[PDB]
Amino acid sequence: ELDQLRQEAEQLKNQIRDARKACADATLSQITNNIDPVGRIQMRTRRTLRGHLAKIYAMHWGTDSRLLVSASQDGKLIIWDSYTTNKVHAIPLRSSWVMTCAYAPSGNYVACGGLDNICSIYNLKTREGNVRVSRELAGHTGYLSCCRFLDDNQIVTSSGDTTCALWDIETGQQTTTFTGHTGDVMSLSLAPDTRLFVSGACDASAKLWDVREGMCRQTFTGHESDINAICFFPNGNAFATGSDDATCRLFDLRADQELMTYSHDNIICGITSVSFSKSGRLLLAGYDDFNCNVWDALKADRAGVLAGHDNRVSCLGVTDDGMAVATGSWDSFLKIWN
Amino acid sequence: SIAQARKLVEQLKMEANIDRIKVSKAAADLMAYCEAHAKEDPLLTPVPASENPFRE
Amino acid sequence: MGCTLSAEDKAAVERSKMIDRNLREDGEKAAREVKLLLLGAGESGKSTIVKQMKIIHEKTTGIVETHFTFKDLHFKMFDVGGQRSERKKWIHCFEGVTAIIFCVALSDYDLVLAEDEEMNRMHESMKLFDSICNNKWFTDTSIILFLNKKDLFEEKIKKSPLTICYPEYAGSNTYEEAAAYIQCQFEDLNKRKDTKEIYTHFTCATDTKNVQFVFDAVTDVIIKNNLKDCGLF
Amino acid sequence: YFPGQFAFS
Amino acid sequence: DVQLVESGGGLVQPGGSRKLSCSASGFAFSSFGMHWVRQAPEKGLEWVAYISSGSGTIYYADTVKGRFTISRDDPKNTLFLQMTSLRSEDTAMYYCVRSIYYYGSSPFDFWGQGTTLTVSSSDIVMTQATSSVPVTPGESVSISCRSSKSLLHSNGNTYLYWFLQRPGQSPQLLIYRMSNLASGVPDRFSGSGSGTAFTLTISRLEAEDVGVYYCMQHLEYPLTFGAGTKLEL
Amino acid sequence: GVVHWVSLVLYCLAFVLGIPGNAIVIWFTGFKWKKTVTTLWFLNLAIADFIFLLFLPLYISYVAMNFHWPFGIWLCKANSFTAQLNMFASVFFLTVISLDHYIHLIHPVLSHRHRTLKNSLIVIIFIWLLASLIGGPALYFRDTVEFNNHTLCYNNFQKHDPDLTLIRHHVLTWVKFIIGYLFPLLTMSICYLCLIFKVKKRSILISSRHFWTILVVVVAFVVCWTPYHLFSIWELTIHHNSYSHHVMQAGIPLSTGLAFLNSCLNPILYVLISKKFQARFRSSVAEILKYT
Ligand SMILES: CC(C)CCC[C@@H](C)[C@H]1CC[C@H]2[C@@H]3CC=C4C[C@@H](O)CC[C@]4(C)[C@H]3CC[C@]12C
Repeated sequence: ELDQLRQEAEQLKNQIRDARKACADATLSQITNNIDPVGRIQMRTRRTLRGHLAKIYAMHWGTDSRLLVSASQDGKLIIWDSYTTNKVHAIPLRSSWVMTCAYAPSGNYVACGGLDNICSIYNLKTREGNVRVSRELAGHTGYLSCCRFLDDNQIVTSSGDTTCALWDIETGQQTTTFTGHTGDVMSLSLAPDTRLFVSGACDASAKLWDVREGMCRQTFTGHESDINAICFFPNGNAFATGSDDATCRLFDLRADQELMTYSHDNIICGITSVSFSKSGRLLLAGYDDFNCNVWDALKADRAGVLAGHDNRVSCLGVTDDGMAVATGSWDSFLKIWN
Repeated sequence: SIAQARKLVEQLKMEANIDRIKVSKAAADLMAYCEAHAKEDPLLTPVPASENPFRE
Repeated sequence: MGCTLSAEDKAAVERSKMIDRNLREDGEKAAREVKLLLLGAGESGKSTIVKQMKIIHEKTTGIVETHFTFKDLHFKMFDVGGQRSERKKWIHCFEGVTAIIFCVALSDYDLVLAEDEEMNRMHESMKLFDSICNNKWFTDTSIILFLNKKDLFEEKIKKSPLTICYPEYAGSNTYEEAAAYIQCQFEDLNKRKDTKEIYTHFTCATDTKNVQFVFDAVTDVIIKNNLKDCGLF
Repeated sequence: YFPGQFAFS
Repeated sequence: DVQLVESGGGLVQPGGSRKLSCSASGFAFSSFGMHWVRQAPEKGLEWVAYISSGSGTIYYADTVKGRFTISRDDPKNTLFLQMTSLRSEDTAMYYCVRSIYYYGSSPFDFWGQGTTLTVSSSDIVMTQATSSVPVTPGESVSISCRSSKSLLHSNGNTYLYWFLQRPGQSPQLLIYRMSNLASGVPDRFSGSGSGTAFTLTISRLEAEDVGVYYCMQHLEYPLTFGAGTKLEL
Repeated sequence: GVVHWVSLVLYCLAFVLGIPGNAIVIWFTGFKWKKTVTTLWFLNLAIADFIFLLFLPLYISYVAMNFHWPFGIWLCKANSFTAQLNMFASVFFLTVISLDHYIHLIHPVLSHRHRTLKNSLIVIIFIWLLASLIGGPALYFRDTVEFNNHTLCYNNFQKHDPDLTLIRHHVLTWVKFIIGYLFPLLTMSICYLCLIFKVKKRSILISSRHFWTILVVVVAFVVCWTPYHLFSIWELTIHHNSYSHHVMQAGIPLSTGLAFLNSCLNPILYVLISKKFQARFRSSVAEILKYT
């Protein structure tokens, strides 16, 4: 019951690899060998948001594409109006070791978490005129790496204890727990239909789950180091992962294998964040060499650079309407590019 | 342990019974989606300065 | 953008200015504190280090914060011992602390290990010290090395020689020689002797000298950092 | 001699 | 439990002085700008004074400028209005209104209860032509408001507010910025219109809806109210 | 007679590269950089030196035309009030810079609880008020009288008093000397020497990079500011005796030029030479020039 099970697992792995090898006839680069390149992408910094006094660790965009939240190492969450660079809200945190933040799709709440293993839900629309701590979700045994809202009542979080959870905010109890990973889970991304999500962990693997069933659906490998970022394709049938070996990869849900690899010889630092444009043609990745890169998704050629930061680029996001790109850094400044 | 090995075997067997498609077909669908929405991406094709909210 | 604003936009700008002023005041208040990171070889100073300091405060839990004040100087100690995760993922969060307090129980040299075989707990302490001291994020941060339980070390050293831990050791079996050898071996793991100093101190006095030693080391670190700036402007 | 003749004073 | 309670009103001989106080309880008083608004007997509403958050901006109406002073005490949560040389046109009921200004806020959302002062014996003009209409329950009604200047700003905001005052009650905010429904307001009410022509529509009229409806502009100071349209039956 | 030309070229060189040097600091240390305690002294010093150099045209024109002042009467008082208000403010800020450097770099315990951005405002207001207070007599005693087909604008004392010449002349000159040269020179020298000698007593080594930045600042201060005060003291002899008066008319212009040169040197020896400025200026000018 020990060696036989291992042999059966090895046979299943060999069968899976053979099945996914038999389904590959031509590469995506071969298919896209005829389409015209996007050319050269030039972006300019239209706005710089100042006011933080430490390293910015996370950011998120509102669904109205105007308000954005940022989290800094000093115990602050700042909610900014991007058009006028006005600070709409400043929220002090009980614990200053914050690693992630999220914006509710309705704009009523914000989320926070970090080294305290707690996800704090803050209510913005209060009759008293202030911002309160609506809820405190506890139960993870490791630091909080990511959190994303499903609706005003549900939120999915990932932690460093190799598990992910789906919570009920009104009760504070863990509704579902996903536990299949081996290393710390670092990233999280919800599908546009919000029925399934993908997580990337330090064991160089990505897993596709099911929110309703609470069980693992698919597993993807190929990276040679920890996976720091993950993002869904706008269609919902693919995703992109950024890792610590200075390489991004595109995986397809239906093909069940890799499609393209985005890497360059003169790129050696790891990727901290990835994002897709509105159409999915451009892939934006933030690096540790202080500047971001814009890649042609369908051709795997670098299309542009975003170099305006003096330190590592930590957070990166694209608006719902795809008009601007907001990038944070380990200096105290956020930049909006157009 | 026996339980962990059994769980791993069951998980590996469940995910080995899904239905796959061809890589060429998936590439075609990705290209179709990218080309269909090519005219609604301000980042790919910049809009005139009159419609740009961040003018800045 | 001061004449084309509406009546409701000038009030929003004023609110933003007030928020920025409060942020500046709180950020200048938070820059006058001394932040110390307490790592230890499992934090062998479970009682003396975190109880001797007169702490005043201003589903397992994660980081633990302790505040105290000594001679009109505020100290915040951060302890991360219950964080059972990859260290290389959250250790860069502490880049910029004033000092790192490393606690080692030198009485735990005869004990081999727990839940393991054929190893020494002292060797694990040295491995952790080597990993932390030569970290890329801590190339400048200074280390205060506390050595605990010196009374038990003297009580036990008579029965068991120090050669059981260090095969190459050759000397007397008294307090001073063994302590000097252990201190030298611990301080010989510093491969970056420049711009980093180790402040060793046998802490088993169980008196008010621990906070005094921390205060002296912190003051020396701050003054060396100030003189490192080398800028009249 | 008037004081301040050649200075800005 | 948001509460604003006014006090200090009585009978004053002409040429005297009087102080009105407004005490707030149940909300963050320091974060709200505050207004004093008066209503003459059997007449409409009239804006009097405004003080910002942090007291950095103060505005008065030309009728009361020079003779009236407004102030706030934040630690005590109080708002003061000092009036000197009280004429015979200052006999009215005074309300203490709170308003907060940021992107997406709802100003003028809470009104006080009012205190009665009885003394012994260019600006944008808003027109509410219809003084009163007969209304049957269950029908649909429309109230029209007109302006002498275009309230549509260059930023895309139309600064028109609809308030309702029930008999023997304080005014309440129905609609802000011509389209947004205030919290606690039923879905029956709606607002629409274009520059210098706005409409407030009530569908399936029910009870406790009779009273006076006012349209106010917030494009630039001074803030001017309408004459008020009365719904009866 | 060459000394007149040397003075003229000295004023010209103080003019040409003096105002832009102050203006660069004023623009880039008070607008873009985040405000700190140590960046306010330098901003105020730059402002004082800029305003001091801006009102120089009148004086150099006066000296150029064989000491003739055609600019009425009131403009003498304004020029003299501006002169001995920015000079004293700059000197006092030079003293406070050394005070702050000594206290903050070697006495951390006194710092961290006193070096506050709000505490700098009080000192700034006090200095800017005291400088005007000492400059008040310049606004009051100045007057012109015509002689040798020229009108001389000078500190006038003959205002119908019997105890006129010696008492008030000595009082004004000695007060200016004591509050302008001895106190600031002594304070800066004491602070810098004490810092240097106390650094060695703890075995930390100061960098040779900023040791020169401390030595050259003091040497420039003394060479620039000693001759004007010496000539002010040695101008007090013509009351006692009928004197040469040709050494005065040549001597005072020269040290005036030196003192004006110091106000343009201060932007250079204090800031604009440090590695911090070089890095933060290149990294910004490269991006600004890219923008067009
Ligand atoms: C007669 C004239 C030339 C006297 C000098 C007046 C001017 C130059 C002085 C007087 C008061 C000064 C201000 C006093 C305090 C501060 C606060 C801080 O933000 C630094 C600059 C600032 C804002 C100063 C700028 C210069 C200032 C405005």
